[PDB]
Amino acid sequence: STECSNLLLQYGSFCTQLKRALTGIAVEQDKNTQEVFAQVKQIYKTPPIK
Amino acid sequence: AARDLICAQKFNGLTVLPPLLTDEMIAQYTSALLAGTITSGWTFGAGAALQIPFAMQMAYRFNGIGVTQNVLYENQKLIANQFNSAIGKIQDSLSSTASALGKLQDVVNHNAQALNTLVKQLSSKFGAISSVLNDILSRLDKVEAEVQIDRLITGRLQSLQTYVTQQLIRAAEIRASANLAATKMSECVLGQSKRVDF
Amino acid sequence: MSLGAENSVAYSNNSIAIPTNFTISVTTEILPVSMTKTSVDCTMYICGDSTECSNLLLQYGSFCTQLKRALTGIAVEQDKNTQEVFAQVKQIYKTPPIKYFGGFNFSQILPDPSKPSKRSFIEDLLFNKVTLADAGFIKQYGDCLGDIAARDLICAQKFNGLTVLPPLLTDEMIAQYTSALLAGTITSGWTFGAGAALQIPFAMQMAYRFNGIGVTQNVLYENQKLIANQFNSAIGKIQDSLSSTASALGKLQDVVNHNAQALNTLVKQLSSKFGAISSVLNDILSRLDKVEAEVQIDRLITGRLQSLQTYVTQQLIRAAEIRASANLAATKMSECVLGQSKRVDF
Amino acid sequence: RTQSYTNSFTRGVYYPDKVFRSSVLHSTQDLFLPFFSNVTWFHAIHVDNPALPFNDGVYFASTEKSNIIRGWIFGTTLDSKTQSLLIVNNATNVVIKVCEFQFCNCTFEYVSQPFLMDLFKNLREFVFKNIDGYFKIYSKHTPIDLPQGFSALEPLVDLPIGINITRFQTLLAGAAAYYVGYLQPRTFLLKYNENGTITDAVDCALDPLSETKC
Amino acid sequence: TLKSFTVEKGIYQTSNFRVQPTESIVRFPNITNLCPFHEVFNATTFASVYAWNRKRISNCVADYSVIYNFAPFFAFKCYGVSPTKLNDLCFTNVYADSFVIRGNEVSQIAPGQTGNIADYNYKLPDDFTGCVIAWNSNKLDSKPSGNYNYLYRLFRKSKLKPFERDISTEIYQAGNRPCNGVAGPNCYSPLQSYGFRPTYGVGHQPYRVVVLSFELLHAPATVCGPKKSTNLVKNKCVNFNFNGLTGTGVLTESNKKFLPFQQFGRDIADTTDAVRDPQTLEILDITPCSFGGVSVITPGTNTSNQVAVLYQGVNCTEVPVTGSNVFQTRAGCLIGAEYVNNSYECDIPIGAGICASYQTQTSQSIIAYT
Ligand SMILES: *[C@@H]1O[C@H](CO)[C@@H](O[C@@H]2O[C@H](CO)[C@@H](O)[C@H](O)[C@H]2NC(C)=O)[C@H](O)[C@H]1NC(C)=O
Ligand SMILES: *[C@@H]1O[C@H](CO)[C@@H](O[C@@H]2O[C@H](CO)[C@@H](O)[C@H](O)[C@H]2NC(C)=O)[C@H](O)[C@H]1NC(C)=O
Ligand SMILES: *[C@@H]1O[C@H](CO)[C@@H](O)[C@H](O)[C@H]1NC(C)=O
Ligand SMILES: *[C@@H]1O[C@H](CO)[C@@H](O)[C@H](O)[C@H]1NC(C)=O
Ligand SMILES: *[C@@H]1O[C@H](CO)[C@@H](O)[C@H](O)[C@H]1NC(C)=O
Ligand SMILES: *[C@@H]1O[C@H](CO)[C@@H](O)[C@H](O)[C@H]1NC(C)=O
Ligand SMILES: *[C@@H]1O[C@H](CO)[C@@H](O)[C@H](O)[C@H]1NC(C)=O
Ligand SMILES: *[C@@H]1O[C@H](CO)[C@@H](O)[C@H](O)[C@H]1NC(C)=O
Ligand SMILES: *[C@@H]1O[C@H](CO)[C@@H](O)[C@H](O)[C@H]1NC(C)=O
Repeated sequence: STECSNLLLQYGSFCTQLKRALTGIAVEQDKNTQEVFAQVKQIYKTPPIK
Repeated sequence: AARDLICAQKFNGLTVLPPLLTDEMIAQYTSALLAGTITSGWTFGAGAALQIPFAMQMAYRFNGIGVTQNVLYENQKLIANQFNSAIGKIQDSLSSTASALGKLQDVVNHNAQALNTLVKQLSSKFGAISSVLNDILSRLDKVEAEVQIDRLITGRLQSLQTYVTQQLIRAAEIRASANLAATKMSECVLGQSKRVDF
Repeated sequence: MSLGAENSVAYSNNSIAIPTNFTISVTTEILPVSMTKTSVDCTMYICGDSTECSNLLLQYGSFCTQLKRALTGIAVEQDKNTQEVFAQVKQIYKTPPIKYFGGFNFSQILPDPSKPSKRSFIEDLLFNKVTLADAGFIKQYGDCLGDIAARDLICAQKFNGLTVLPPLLTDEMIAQYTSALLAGTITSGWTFGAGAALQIPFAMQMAYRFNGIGVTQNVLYENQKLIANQFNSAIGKIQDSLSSTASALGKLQDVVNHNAQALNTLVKQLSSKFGAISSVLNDILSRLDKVEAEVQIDRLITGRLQSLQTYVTQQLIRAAEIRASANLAATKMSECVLGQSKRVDF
Repeated sequence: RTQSYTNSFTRGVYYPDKVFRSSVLHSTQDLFLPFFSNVTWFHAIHVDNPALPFNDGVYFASTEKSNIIRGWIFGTTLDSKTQSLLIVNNATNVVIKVCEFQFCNCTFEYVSQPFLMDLFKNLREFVFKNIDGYFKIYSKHTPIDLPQGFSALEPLVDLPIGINITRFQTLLAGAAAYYVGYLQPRTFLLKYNENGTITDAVDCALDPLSETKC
Repeated sequence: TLKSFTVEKGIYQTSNFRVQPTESIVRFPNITNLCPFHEVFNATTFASVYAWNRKRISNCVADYSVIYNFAPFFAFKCYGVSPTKLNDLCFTNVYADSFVIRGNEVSQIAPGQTGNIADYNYKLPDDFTGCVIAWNSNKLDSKPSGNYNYLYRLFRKSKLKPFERDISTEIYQAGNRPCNGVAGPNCYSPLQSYGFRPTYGVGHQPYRVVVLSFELLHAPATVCGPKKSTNLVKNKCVNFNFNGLTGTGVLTESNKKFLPFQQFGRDIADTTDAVRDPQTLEILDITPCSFGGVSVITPGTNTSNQVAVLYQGVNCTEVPVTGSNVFQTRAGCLIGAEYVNNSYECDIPIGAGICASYQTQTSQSIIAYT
């Protein structure tokens, strides 16, 4: 809606803060997965003899 | 014929981004950790991997916990059978009871219900005459519809800010749990732990 | 993305690998401890010396005492975080003038009396690497009151009731704590973390460390020069890495940038109209009668109160994260500087 | 006629208001000439149809060192029926008229300094905009085709004329060569220096890099 | 500030000190002419709504309290401003539009309206910042035989833009058959006259409408009010009224680079930084008066009532006028606690390595130390 978009632009700048917070959250979860699982430098493999 | 909630939240601007690491890469990471642990011991967490037979590795573990290594070499078959029976019991307990993964299921349920109530907040009037903008544009002139649009904008902005604050608190809790999991992986998979009940 | 290099360990039930040589390496760990302490006045921010806005703000409620209490608690929490991390030693120890610690150099980390602030070379590089903004009361109400051809953001946030409080401990006291901890660690070992400091030669202390990690002490006494040279080369590589690359301190730089951008957003939220006819209270009070200006002033009061509450909530969440990081740093100082740690990858 | 085409580069920047700003990155939404647009090059030779549509703002430029351009005529139609603007310059003073008497009962008259202050190449730039009944005239004199660089245009001349303008032509005293640019509502990112003038600008709807910059 | 009668030991931020203004100045341009609203309202006849007049008012002093004597209306209909506050502020250009419409059509002279007058005859912008004055005129605009001199348009191909005219008289062609002047069954003249009789009801009577448009802007002001000026004072916390804007601050001479067309400056928070004096063309910075924060260092109320007061961030040559001993600290100016050369444990924290305590000297007093 054009009128709602104009009034929301006239309102303030909360939405850039919300988008920045959500982007920081998503980058934080990617960092969490990387720092939990990627702890080994090389991919080892088991021998065929078990 | 029966629309799901996923299309209802996708049509309102609420999307879900995929993770950077797929499940195959996480499986490869866990397979590499398992191979290094069952082949080298704790030596792959300090420098390069140093090969050792598994009987000598378990003798190292028994010497770590305070038991002399002759106990293992005289009771190797019993300990191997007890470990195999323990893995079979883990298999049976995971096949029978599905309530062990309640933390992960609660994480999924919390995110789903947060998105569901964020969608359901769009059906509220917040003091205006209607909950839809098109009827406000069509029924009224510019001056009254500006007031009703301002009321709906204030209500939806408050709902979005409440959702963002709750997501921030939940993300802080998840980050603390991830730090605990990383510490457990560093101290218990890559080595032997002397801490009680860790 | 590639997860890593492919490897396959040659496993057999009668084959073992045992190292014949070692390598002494020095790494670096950077942890945030404290953050900027801010003080916010409601009457300067929301109203700015307007009597009608002040009367409607008093008529509104008592949210501002809650915001003031929250910001005060955050500031005292920052001071407590710094005191918990650094003040862990009872007495300010001192190194002897003779600096022969068994062949180890230790000159880049010990302080020098040439600088007025008793900081070492590595501490000087770390302090020069961070472009610190809003360090406290550095403006001191003199530069903002004067005439500047290009106004900065500091005076803009200063004139709107947004101030920054100085930390309780100066950098000289933090450097004195670090020098005392280093002096106790070199001259005593782990004995100064339990009771009184007991002196021991550094070669015998390093032999105690090797006995702690599971290596017999005859390895050190027959390879002391190689270990000293490896430590000196590692310290030189640390110096070169901290001189060349400028992206290592991106946690502290991110803390500074986050505080600066939060204050800048709080300043820039004052220009919004929030549905009113203007964003200036004086134009509203001049252009309208009592009732209409009361309506527009109430709308601007509600918008500015929402912005201030959003800022306070984000500051509370960031203060909780900084407190968790400070607790981790204090645990690392207690367990790894004051003793030898058996925890893997800690 | 000799119609040709030329890139616009970054020659369509003017001051959006009369408020002094220094060291401030400002975002404005107004009728602007887009960056790297298409201007029309005309070569008027008299021993040709000079009627051009207005379309919400006109950017005018000319590289002639000599004072051979006298002024412009505007209006919807030029059959001596509606009000048509007229600028007459004779290197001594400027003359502005509103009445329908064309080039050889007038409401508004304006006499001020001539628009040709300078007598190098002496590039002249003009922006004509008709918003809310005001004929905004922006001009800038640049001693240097269209070069690469920035030159902001100042609102030195304003007209409270309040008429309808659809067509426009020029006046000659032929080897004329002028460029015509068209304005579209765009969003810019103007940069003010320490002296308070506009030195750089970014068109937010050109490429995704400038959208990221905005 | 604690809502209690007993205060424990510590430091408390109580209030904020401010320097009050001393004088009040008003700066208005050197204009002595009088605006002719008399020629606008006191007129013999008006114009039609399709050919509405527009009178430019400029370079005069406007008194809006004399409007009520010229015409017998009820009240102003002002958008953006108030009718009683039109003398304490001033604009750049003021217009006046006169037309005669019907009583049902008065509501279409509002911003954002859609109808017959507000589409095809006279359209107001949605950002209107003026006043609409309308009154009944049934004795000068009505005849028993008929006043047919007032015309309005019913047919138009499109809608009018705000603040524009169309006085063309061409035959409207609604049908698909071209006529080019033949008033047949498909072509009609879009110009009809009101049949004004004195024997109507109150809704169909003629109404005279005068619309005032205001142009508050950063242009130099030409239409202002009856308020006298004041001599300019610098380097003093005063109250200023530069061309209708009210504020409190200290005005100093500038070394800025204002262009001849620019008359105001602004801040990132959209407040005024520099203002141009309307009488003499000079630029003055607006710097706010001295302020800060006040913190109170006290021991327990059961212990003593001695109080040391800290002014946060200022030096001691900037204090306006507590205690007697004055000490300089990097956190601010501390008044009421003497500085000792000893060093003890921190009792009450102050900042930058400075603490305060209540200790003896030989006679109890508050001391400050590193
Ligand atoms: C300990 O390290 C410092 C720093 O590298 C050494 O000081 C350097 O000494 C060389 C030769 O004397 C000079 O060329 C450098 O300019 C010195 N650098 C600095 C920063 O002073 C010092 O020599 C080392 N200690 C010992 C005993 O060799
Ligand atoms: C163990 O490694 C060290 C280096 O990490 C070796 O020391 C080097 O030996 C070579 C050959 O004699 C010299 O050229 C280098 O200058 C030595 N480097 C240092 C830092 O002293 C050492 O020889 C190795 N030991 C064994 C038994 O291989
Ligand atoms: C302008 O448009 C013409 C075609 O109408 C084209 O040939 C010419 O290259 C364009 N000018 C540019 C892109 O500078
Ligand atoms: C003068 O101009 C008006 C319109 O501005 C027009 O109606 C009138 O006919 C003109 N007078 C003459 C004599 O042409
Ligand atoms: C100008 O005249 C045209 C007809 O030539 C008309 O369509 C338009 O509405 C008028 N007004 C403008 C462009 O404001
Ligand atoms: C601003 O103007 C002064 C005055 O000549 C000049 O010295 C300075 O270089 C200008 N600033 C810039 C950024 O060009
Ligand atoms: C303009 O105002 C100044 C103020 O002192 C006055 O001296 C001057 O005479 C005025 N100019 C005119 C033309 O009245
Ligand atoms: C308006 O003013 C005139 C003076 O020009 C006066 O003669 C007349 O009576 C007044 N009233 C009306 C209704 O015209
Ligand atoms: C305070 O004023 C004194 C006297 O002018 C001055 O020397 C000093 O630099 C100022 N600032 C501080 C922080 O003391």
